[PDB]
Amino acid sequence: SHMDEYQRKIAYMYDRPEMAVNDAQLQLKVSRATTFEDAYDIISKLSVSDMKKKLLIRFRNEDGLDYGGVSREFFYILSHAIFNPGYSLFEYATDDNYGLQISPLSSVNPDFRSYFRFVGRVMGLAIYHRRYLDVQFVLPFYKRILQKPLCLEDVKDVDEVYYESLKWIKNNDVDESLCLNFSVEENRFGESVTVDLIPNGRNIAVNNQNKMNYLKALTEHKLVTSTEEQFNALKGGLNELIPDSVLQIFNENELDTLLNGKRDIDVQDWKRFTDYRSYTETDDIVIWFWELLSEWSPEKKAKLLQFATGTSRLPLSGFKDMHGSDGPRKFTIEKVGHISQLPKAHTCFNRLDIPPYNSKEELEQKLTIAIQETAGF
Amino acid sequence: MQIFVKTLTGKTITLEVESSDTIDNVKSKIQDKEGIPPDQQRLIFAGKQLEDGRTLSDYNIQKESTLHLVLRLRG
Amino acid sequence: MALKRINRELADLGKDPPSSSSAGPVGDDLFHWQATIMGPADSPYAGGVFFLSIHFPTDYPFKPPKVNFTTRIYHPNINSNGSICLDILRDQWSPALTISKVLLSISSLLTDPNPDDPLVPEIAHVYKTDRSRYELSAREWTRKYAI
Repeated sequence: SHMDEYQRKIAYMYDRPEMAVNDAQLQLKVSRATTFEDAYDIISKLSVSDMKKKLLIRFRNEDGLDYGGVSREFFYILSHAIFNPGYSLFEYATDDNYGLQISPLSSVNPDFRSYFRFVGRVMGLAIYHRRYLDVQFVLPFYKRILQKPLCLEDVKDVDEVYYESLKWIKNNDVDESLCLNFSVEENRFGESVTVDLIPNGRNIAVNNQNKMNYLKALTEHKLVTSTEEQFNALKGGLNELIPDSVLQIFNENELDTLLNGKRDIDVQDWKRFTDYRSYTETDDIVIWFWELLSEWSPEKKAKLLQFATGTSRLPLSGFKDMHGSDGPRKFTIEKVGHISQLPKAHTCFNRLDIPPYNSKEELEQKLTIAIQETAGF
Repeated sequence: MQIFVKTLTGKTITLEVESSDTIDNVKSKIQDKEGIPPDQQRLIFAGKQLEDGRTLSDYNIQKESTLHLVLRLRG
Repeated sequence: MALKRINRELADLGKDPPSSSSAGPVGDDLFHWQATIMGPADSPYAGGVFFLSIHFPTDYPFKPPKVNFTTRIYHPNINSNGSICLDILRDQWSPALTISKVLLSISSLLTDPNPDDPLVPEIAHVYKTDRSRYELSAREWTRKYAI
């Protein structure tokens, strides 16, 4: 069982003498509105010895009990603030497939090292004090944190179409019709600049005897070399608290579970931020659908979400800020088709066509059968 | 007879079939020679899409007919 | 890699064009192209002219361009904003494809609308039920807008 082994690893990690908290209590006060500013003001000055004491968090002007819930809410707010793409630190890998990664443009700031060291300290504090964030990075990020070699398949998690094109180049031969050469054009604030994968790379065309080296260099540049200094600062900040000899007993999935807990898809937000065409909230096929989604395991809900929208990952703010192929396109339920046909899905418009069935058993059977070929989580 | 197919990447495929041969048989031969499933194959001849259940002669296909492989419609 | 390829595409279009569809950079910006499509003569859109805006992503040719219509067309697979996600430009893209293949695919789509991707359910229903009414409406729209 994967869960039992992961629990054994977690217990062994938290039983180490170098990851034991002290008894003195550190009170960390932050205002609810200005969470990011005050968090960066306080955390970026704490000593490592101070950060190892018990973390007590009290929001300003909000006296209350159950400090555990308060600390969890604080970490949720901070994780949704610092990792928000609008803050120009991280960014989605693609608009239609929401995966956080370090933004290459973040170097525009005069000193990104301080901010990324703060991010590393926040992640180390979350792992150290048994508190969960709620962000969802890409697998190459975790493979970088553990210092694992990165190969071509790792581009599949970042961008699907890019990986398909790279695999096409690997499989089929390359002619001189494709004007490909050892250089990458990057648009940084309007102006486009050329980066040479190898010295004098813009004057070397990729023949059939170079495409393997070209793919290797492209993968390395896309996944690693574009974010060297920033990730070095982030990992230094993270390893400040958690020694690297401790993180290197997990893998790219157990570390994700440790950072974010058991991944789940909220149903209340899904219901509150959906829209219907030719359907109404009082229609039977909608109340039955939401009851079924209520009494379902997270794996099957993720499978349905991937079947309908196209990906199993959600934006950082739930279904509210959901993007389609062309732009913002919230989850849509439509009455299209005959009774006998299975429910269908238009992925590029986040649409689910559900015919007017006659009973909840029939809807459950059709909806479970129609998503079998999909894989979620 | 022999027919020619132009694929997406410019590859030219020669197929030894007959006008009386059904569309299913021609698609089976194409799949055997290339591996592309017949359902995903969208061959346009004279600006029209061929359909299964018929023969080549049903679409006025003659010797050395030229077909263009195009992409399926999703919009 | 994203500029030599575009220059090659423009040069190829300038030598042996489709002679019906045309493409060209808008002003001086190689990553934003205008395209013109002549309505097929064997379809109700005959005699019309259509304009497309093509945006080339920096990852070209690995990532497909984004094409958007400018003139409204009564089509089961073209919405009011005029966006076509067809698999050549979202899922079935390979580096070997050029920008002329995309225009040829679109000019072929303007004759065989997809019935099983009802991007406009009203228009798709009209197409599946009343073919004559559908074609009359398409010609009405083409006369109304594409001029």
